[PDB]
Amino acid sequence: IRGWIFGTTLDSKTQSLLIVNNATNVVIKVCEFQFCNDPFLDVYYHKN
Amino acid sequence: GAISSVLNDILSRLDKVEAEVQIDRLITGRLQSLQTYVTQQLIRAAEI
Amino acid sequence: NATRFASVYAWNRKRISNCVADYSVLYNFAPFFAFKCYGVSPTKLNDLCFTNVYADSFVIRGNEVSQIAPGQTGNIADYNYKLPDDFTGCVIAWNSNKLDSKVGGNYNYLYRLFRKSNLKPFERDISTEIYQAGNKPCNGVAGFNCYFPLRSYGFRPTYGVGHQPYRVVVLSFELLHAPATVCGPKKSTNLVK
Amino acid sequence: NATRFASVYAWNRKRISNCVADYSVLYNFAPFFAFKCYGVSPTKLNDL
Amino acid sequence: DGYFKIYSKHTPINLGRDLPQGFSALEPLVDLPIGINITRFQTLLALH
Ligand SMILES: *[C@@H]1O[C@H](CO)[C@@H](O[C@@H]2O[C@H](CO)[C@@H](O[C@H]3O[C@H](CO)[C@@H](O)[C@H](O)[C@@H]3O)[C@H](O)[C@H]2NC(C)=O)[C@H](O)[C@H]1NC(C)=O
Ligand SMILES: *[C@@H]1O[C@H](CO)[C@@H](O[C@@H]2O[C@H](CO)[C@@H](O)[C@H](O)[C@H]2NC(C)=O)[C@H](O)[C@H]1NC(C)=O
Ligand SMILES: *[C@@H]1O[C@H](CO)[C@@H](O)[C@H](O)[C@H]1NC(C)=O
Ligand SMILES: *[C@@H]1O[C@H](CO)[C@@H](O)[C@H](O)[C@H]1NC(C)=O
Repeated sequence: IRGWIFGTTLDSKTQSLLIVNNATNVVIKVCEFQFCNDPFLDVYYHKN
Repeated sequence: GAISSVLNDILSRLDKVEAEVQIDRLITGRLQSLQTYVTQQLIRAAEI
Repeated sequence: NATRFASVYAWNRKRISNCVADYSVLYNFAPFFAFKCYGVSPTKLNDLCFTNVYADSFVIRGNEVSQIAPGQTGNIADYNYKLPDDFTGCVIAWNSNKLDSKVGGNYNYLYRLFRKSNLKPFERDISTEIYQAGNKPCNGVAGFNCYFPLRSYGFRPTYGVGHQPYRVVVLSFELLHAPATVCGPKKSTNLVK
Repeated sequence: NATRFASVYAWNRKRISNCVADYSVLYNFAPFFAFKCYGVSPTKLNDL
Repeated sequence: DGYFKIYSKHTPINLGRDLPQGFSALEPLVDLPIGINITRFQTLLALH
């Protein structure tokens, strides 16, 4: 589990909240977002 | 009905124009508390 | 001393922290129009420390400067910017047409009188949608007697006597209830026990 | 909204009755400096 | 009133039972002055 999203409309019609935790720190941000219907983190080994 | 019960708070953030009235309420409520306490104590003393 | 302010529909809140808040520089910077405080006395601001000072910043018309007082009602207090009745802090305001007004008008300070209901305290709404002020569902960019954020005001310099733009900072903060960060310019002593 | 006003020595008086007293469509027509009320609050006038 | 507030705790718990009958209390973490309407939310999963 890595965090949360919170809001009123969740579809860029208004402002909404994103919280995310990764291997060393959080980010918290509040933007007029267009979220996806199913949010998740694709966190993979990048060869480059 | 004052901004705080702690008399030092009123004297830390209000001046004589405002601190005076804030203290008056606390005087009016605390004096009544003493009046009630003694009233009960005089009624109990009559029973003892 | 910012170049421009935020418009009061989208009022800009900046956090003051980890610093010394001497207010003497604020009025030695600019001879204000107002310096009005709630839950504190102006004389005591030097003797105290504030847990979290917060500067709301916006521009407001001279006829509406007093509408920033707690619990009052009227368009800006009903839809754009509201402080709660238990407001702690101070409101500073000053005239700004000398820096902030244009001979034709400064049509950049959009402000809204069109909302579904009175706004909540310390809330900011940027939803510039065609509000249904008409008796029918106004849809598309416009509709019957329906409008989004009013198209600002005629901020023209020699025109608006007591009615031109004023610059406003609402310092909102609480103190003596939690660890206080920003403090006054008083300097500490050695500690005795 | 009227042409002239009966001067204060001879002040005018109109009884308004059998009607719905919306304030909202008329207080906005004439911007004013003084809106004081003495046993009622301006926010409640609409619901009395 | 605009602020979004968070609290948290970590309890060491045995193989006997989850969400257990004991007692613990959450300390606060951080306060976000977001000034936006919350009404819904969703947690965030990671998929490597
Ligand atoms: C967890 O996510 C964090 C945010 O996505 C990320 O922090 C980001 O790290 C990069 C690189 O360390 C920063 O980029 C800046 O890094 C230093 C800062 O001094 C500069 O030298 C760089 O040129 C660049 O400016 C990002 O600023 C930083 N983002 C934030 C919001 O702090 C973490 O790295 C992520 N943690 C892990 C373990 O992946
Ligand atoms: C905060 O968001 C909620 C949710 O969107 C709003 O509640 C809505 O209010 C409208 C108007 O009364 C109703 O038609 C909706 O059905 C409500 N939605 C829900 C899910 O309850 C609420 O009005 C918003 N508050 C502010 C201050 O904007
Ligand atoms: C305000 O900014 C101007 C430049 O725009 C600068 O010349 C002036 O010294 C500043 N005043 C203060 C008190 O910082
Ligand atoms: C009254 O209404 C008339 C017609 O709209 C207008 O010309 C006049 O200026 C108004 N008077 C006042 C005092 O608003």
